[PDB]
Amino acid sequence: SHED
Amino acid sequence: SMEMLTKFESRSSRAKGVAFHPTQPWILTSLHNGRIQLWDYRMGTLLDRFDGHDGPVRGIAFHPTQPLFVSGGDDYKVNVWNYKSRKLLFSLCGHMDYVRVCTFHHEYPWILSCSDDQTIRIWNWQSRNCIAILTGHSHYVMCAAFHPSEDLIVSASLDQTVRVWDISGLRMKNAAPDAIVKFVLEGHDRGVNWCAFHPTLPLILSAGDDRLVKLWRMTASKAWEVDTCRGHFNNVSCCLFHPHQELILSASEDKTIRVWDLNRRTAVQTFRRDNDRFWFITVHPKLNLFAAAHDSGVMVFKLE
Repeated sequence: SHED
Repeated sequence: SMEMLTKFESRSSRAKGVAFHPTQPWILTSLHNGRIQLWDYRMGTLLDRFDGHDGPVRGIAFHPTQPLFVSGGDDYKVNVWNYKSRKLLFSLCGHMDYVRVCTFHHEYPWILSCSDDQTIRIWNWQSRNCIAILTGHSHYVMCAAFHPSEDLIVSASLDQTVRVWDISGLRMKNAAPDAIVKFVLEGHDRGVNWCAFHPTLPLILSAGDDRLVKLWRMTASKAWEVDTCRGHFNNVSCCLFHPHQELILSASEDKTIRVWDLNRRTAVQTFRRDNDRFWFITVHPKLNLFAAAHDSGVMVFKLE
């Protein structure tokens, strides 16, 4: 998701 | 082997972006919690804090000569600040999803930003107007960068491609009688998180969720894959060329910064942290001085  | 000579460390919640000031001993650090910090790494002290976003701030950059910096947030805004007056001057609105990167051009009065909305935007920061929307990627644009001496942009996307864009027609959009994709670099089998130009050679680095760092070469008419750095065991978040040695640097969610030989693509050195994934690395425009953002803060270091 590459949310971090 | 090489050694890391640490010059400064901040302790914070997760850091996402770092920007070196070109002439003052400062870094900006943009945090997952929405705050931007300004640190003096010579004195080791916090100079300022800037709260102008809701949610993570992934993009951060200084103007090369004006007292300005730009930030880019998960709230979709590209904010322009004056660090002397300590004021948010204005927001540039237009992106429709997270902003991943924002930078200033070295000569034109432009800001570059890229976004999960699959676009790259170019803004005139003097007039405060969007002047171009670069479309073509089919997933998040995770990175975009201006070429240091030619009218090119390189971008990286979760659509598994690195794109090279010719912006010469954009600069001359109103010349007497737009941007266009010049190269589509295919090879990564997963999303691409980062891309970088070499400062003087016609080289590109990219890094991805395939755990690989790829080196590409170009001319005015062709571009092709040269080689692959293998060794990371999680997503590679960021990569860059050492400006002063024949070396490649990468940083990864596997909690390592890796140094590689530019000519052989073999491992030169690995630096690890026990508990912290790395999200970003940058190099000072002049000094043998690097910064890395990770889950617990930022490190500034020399490589010897």
